[PDB]
Amino acid sequence: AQLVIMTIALSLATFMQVLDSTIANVAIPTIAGNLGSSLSQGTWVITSFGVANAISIPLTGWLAKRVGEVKLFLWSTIAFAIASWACGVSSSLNMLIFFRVIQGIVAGPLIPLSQSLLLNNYPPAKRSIALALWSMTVIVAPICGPILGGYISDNYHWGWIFFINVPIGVAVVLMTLQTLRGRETRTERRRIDAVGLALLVIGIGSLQIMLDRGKELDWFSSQEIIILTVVAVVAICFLIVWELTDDNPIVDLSLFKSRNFTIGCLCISLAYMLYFGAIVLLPQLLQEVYGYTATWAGLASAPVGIIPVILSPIIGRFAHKLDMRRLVTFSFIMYAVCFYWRAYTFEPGMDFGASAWPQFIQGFAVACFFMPLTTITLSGLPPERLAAASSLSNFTRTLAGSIGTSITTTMWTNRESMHHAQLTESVNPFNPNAQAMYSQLEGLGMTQQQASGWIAQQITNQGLIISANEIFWMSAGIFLVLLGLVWFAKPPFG
Amino acid sequence: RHFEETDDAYVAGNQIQIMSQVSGSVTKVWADNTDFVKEGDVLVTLDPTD
Amino acid sequence: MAVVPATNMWVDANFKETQIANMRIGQPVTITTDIYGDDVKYTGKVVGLDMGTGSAFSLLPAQNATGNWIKVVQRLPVRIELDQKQLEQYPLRIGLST
Amino acid sequence: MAVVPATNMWVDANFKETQIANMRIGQPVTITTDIYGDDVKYTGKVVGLDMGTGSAFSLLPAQNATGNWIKVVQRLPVRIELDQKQLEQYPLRIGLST
Amino acid sequence: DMGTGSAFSLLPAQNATGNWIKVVQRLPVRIELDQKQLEQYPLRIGLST
Amino acid sequence: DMGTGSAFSLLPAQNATGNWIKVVQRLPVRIELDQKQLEQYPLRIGLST
Amino acid sequence: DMGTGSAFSLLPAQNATGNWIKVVQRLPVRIELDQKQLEQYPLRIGLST
Amino acid sequence: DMGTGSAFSLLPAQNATGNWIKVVQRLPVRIELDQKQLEQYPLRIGLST
Repeated sequence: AQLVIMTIALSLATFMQVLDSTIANVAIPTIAGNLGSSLSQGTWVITSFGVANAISIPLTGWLAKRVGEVKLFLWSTIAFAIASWACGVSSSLNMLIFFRVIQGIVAGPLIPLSQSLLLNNYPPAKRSIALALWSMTVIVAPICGPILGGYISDNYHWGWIFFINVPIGVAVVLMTLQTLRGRETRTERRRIDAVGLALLVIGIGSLQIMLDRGKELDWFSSQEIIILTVVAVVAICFLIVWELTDDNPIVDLSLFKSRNFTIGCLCISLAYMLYFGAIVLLPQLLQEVYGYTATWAGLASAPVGIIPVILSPIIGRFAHKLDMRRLVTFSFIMYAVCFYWRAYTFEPGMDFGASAWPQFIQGFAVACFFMPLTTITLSGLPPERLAAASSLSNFTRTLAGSIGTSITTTMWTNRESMHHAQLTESVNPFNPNAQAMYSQLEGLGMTQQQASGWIAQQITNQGLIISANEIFWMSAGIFLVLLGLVWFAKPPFG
Repeated sequence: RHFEETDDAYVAGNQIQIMSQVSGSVTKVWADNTDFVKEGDVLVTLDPTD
Repeated sequence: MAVVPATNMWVDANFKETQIANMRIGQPVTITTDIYGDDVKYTGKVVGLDMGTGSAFSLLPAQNATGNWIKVVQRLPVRIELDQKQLEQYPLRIGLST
Repeated sequence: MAVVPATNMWVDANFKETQIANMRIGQPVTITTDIYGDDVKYTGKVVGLDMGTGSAFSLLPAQNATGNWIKVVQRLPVRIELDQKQLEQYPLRIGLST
Repeated sequence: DMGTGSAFSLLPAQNATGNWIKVVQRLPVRIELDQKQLEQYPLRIGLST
Repeated sequence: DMGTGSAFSLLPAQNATGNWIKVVQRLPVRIELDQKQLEQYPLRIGLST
Repeated sequence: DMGTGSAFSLLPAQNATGNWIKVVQRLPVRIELDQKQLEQYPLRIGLST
Repeated sequence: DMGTGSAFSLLPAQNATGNWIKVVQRLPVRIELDQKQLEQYPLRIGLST
């Protein structure tokens, strides 16, 4: 059948972007080293893509209304394949940044355009099934990425991270051409608004730069961050004022007039903020405070996909007899349970299993959060506008993810510093079981200064674990309050 | 308010690390953990050969 | 080895700098423990406050040199003396929370 | 080198401070070890309770330092004694869990 | 051996952050080797097997 | 003072390690308090101002 | 060299800790560099190659 | 200098571990200054440049 092949193709189209997003952050250390640059210098390889993608995502609908959805999809896929190949064969950090910028600008129309095509092409008899299948690919790729990324980083020369996308793009283009022939989309020509584009570019770029660079510059203690935040806020304010008054919609804000859309967008954005701000810490915690490797660290998040890979069809099959709101509430409760589980069970000598059961539990929470909330988000809208709504949803979700990461990292480091301060106090003279430690250390031949450094390192590790567990507790508590918001949405679902 | 509270309290006491005034080798040990010993009681004994 | 007399025990209460003010010597105190729960109370008095915050005599930097500086509210210990007629019937042990 | 006798051995319990209010010297106790499963039940007796929890004898004592969002409960090791007739039949080793 | 790995550690496992979770313990066993075969295929200290 | 806190710390900072992130430095400065008002309002060592 | 880096270290890595995960082991190997060419291109201690 | 910093460090660097990752090394260089300029704008140990 053509439907199944099309489903596979669009799943791959939305899978490649997530794979590329997740793999680079894992591979950044070795890539930075091989090109004679530092971690701060190399981390620009991620901020550039972030800014480019952030700009590209909101603009999907404008190009959709003119170029044509199918043509845009095909052209974007081929261009992304070419850009990934170019990045893979780079030979300098600057050239890598350039090609990453191009790739990010190109890749914007993948996820929302793919979702819109899948939603429209499938007959309404199986809309729920199509949406259920789509949510899987966004829930499995983030874990399918880091394992392979680590294996490639530690075994073969980098560049094969950006080569795997070439065959995926080739298969996607071949299948899309062979399956979507004749299912064209109506187009329309309209005037171009310049102020809207300029304002969007400036504001969103400034916001992304501020979020991605705030940490190293100690946020508001650097004038650069201050000017960036000022320009960002001013640009966003003026743009928002303008768009509601603009005749030609560079961004279609009329969708916010629907109560369901507002509530769904807010809920998904905030829940995603919490999720993505939480999961980011675990890899770093394992690699730095426990000695894990990248491949082992990624392997600790495998048990999340065990549950969704099963329940996703079952939820899709039975969607006819469920009040989706109750699924969202259950998922929020399940996310609180998992984070409280992590909070009261992390210990310096915890085995691999101590950080694998909680993700097995989180599988349920992730499984029943994307499909229902996205079904509510796009409820009752006409078939033609599904593209713009998807673009808005994705833009908000990505913003939430970036914000969550930015807040969580700073909280982690600062609370680690506080705990370090509160701990190093006990290490003084006038204290038994403190000179004994020095005696045992000097027994092994360490100097006095080396022993002091070793004690300081141990205090640092303990502080990181305590600070990391303080963040999980806060996240779960915050979840407990976000529970009830999903009930404000009316039931026109369909 | 008229009161001040804190949960950062911990009971405290005295402790003495028994140490010998001379060097030598041990031949007896008169007490183990959780044993009541009175002042002036022998706790350890050494070889008196040297 | 060690010998731990079980007769004269006190409590070290760590208060923030915000609370240290308004505390004088001899003021009444009430201490409740966790092993005995709320079924038993203790009476005591302030003996005095310490002329140091613990970080005074530390042998290591309070924070790392590489990292930035973050403000942390300090704590200052206070000596509190318990009544000895309650210990003999409801004895304590070193390091219990209260 | 270290010589380790295999004749007399005991067990350190590490109970929570919130569950030692009712223990006494000589109360019976039963122990099952994870090396012999659930089919070899030892029997013992409570020799006594220690003074100093577990934080009091450590360089980095976990405590309810001001600013902590999660409260903590201390533990206090208590000492058990094993019947040697059983022990000789099923030898144990130091560090095994029960 | 007459003790697990943690019992006979070099430095004490530093005091946990306030949580404690049960984990399985491991006990060393001393396995001899046939010398006549080492000379054909030598080993070195620290190789996994 | 004639040196930064990091330079004259009880534990030196090692800047030639590749994993180096720039951070603004700090220099201690000594301030002389008046003793007449100290009697009225005593201060302890370690308090913050 | 007759011994892995994990062993032969200041603190020999302690297995049997109940939180053990397998990682590859690396054994140092010594290489003599032509001395007639060092004089034309001097090297330093700790330079990666 | 004759060492890349990581070689000459308080705590020796361990590279035969298994969790090793490649990072750029750094090599200190000695720079002189004109003393007359320092006469009117003095410096202190640890100031960045």
